[PDB]
Amino acid sequence: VIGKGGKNIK
Amino acid sequence: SMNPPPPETSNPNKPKRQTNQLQYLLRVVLKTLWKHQFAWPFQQPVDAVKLNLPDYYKIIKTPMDMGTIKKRLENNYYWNAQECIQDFNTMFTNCYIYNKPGDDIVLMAEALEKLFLQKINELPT
Ligand code: NA
Repeated sequence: VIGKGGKNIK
Repeated sequence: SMNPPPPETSNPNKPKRQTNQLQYLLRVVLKTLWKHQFAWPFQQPVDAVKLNLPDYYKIIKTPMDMGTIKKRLENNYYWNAQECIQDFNTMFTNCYIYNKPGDDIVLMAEALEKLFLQKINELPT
């Protein structure tokens, strides 16, 4: 899938 | 567009029935998850347009999010706790069946689900 990417959770 | 209308949040012809369990689900369970630093991706329906996700609603047939659950609780949509718990479970399931294991959103859902289960274990009688 395309995916939602980074969410800056470290 | 890629996005459907959001789920319904009012239950037609349903009598109002307040319970300690439903109060707990809104004021303890939903509120605790809502304030968490990882809640934001789950506070509204997945916006496949604004996120450029043409595949999301191809894969997810039963959309659910905490904004919808919140409004359902506020509108007394659920007859009992199990119906509300089922919607939380659907929200987490959708995340885990769409997104690749290990992705940040999956780790965020995992964290929220742990808190969810901890709170549900203390549902009032
Ligand atoms: Na989800």
